[PDB]
Amino acid sequence: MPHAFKPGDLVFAKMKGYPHWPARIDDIADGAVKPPPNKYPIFFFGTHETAFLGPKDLFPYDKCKDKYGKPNKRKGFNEGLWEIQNNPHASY
Repeated sequence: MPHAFKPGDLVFAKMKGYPHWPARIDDIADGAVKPPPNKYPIFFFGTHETAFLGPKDLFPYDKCKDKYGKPNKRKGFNEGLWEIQNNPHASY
């Protein structure tokens, strides 16, 4: 059975106006800004932007990569596809 999301989990994350995007649940560094309640810091591969999202917008990477893990014209998407497959836990 599924668990709650945790830092390091790999997802496709959905934001309005954007395709489902390769991302991870980030950790929160000591002294860094915390997200609102029931939100997670989502690091977007390729663009390297962070947003605060709830689970409604988070799709598991392994289960959903066949649907969402295809090249896309948006800037940074294909770099992000490379990152999530080849070094998703690196420092960016």
